[PDB]
Amino acid sequence: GAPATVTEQGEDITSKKDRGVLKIVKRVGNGEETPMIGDKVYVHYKGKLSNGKKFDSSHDRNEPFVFSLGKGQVIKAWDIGVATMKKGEIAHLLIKPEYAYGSAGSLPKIPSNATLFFEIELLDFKGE
Ligand SMILES: COc1cc2cc(c1OC)OCC[C@@H](C)n1cc(nn1)CCCOC(=O)[C@@H]1CCCCN1C(=O)[C@H]2C1CCCCC1
Repeated sequence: GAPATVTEQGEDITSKKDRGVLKIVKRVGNGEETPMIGDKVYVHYKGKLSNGKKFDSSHDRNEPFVFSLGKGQVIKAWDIGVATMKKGEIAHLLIKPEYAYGSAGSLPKIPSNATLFFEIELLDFKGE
């Protein structure tokens, strides 16, 4: 399903073109602006290890997930991927460990060398 679809069909949005972050737009957003470093960004997300174990979602907290883009508050892949999204867009990202939690991982939630999958909906973003 979704992770394999991104493997097969996703755009490589990395500067190095190492397939570290692959993206499919699932629902098109509105407007010309995309988030820039420093912006406060508001999202809903569903995430999981690509091996389907551990499913984490903002809905569990009954509240949007808010972060500042580029401020080291989220994994590199989010900084890269959310900067490509329009307001209202829903996208799927598939992420190699070098753009997430690497060889160390982040136990107990994230093992070493983990590939991650997210669905992200961009709700809003505001300038610092
Ligand atoms: C490695 O630790 C975790 C990883 C992830 C979630 C974690 C977490 O423990 C802190 O808590 C979820 C609760 C929520 C309100 N929240 C989100 C963050 N901190 N608290 C942000 C923490 C860092 O997360 C990220 O950079 C990414 C993108 C933003 C959304 C959360 N992310 C995760 O890596 C998830 C992880 C997704 C894959 C399945 C397991 C959880």
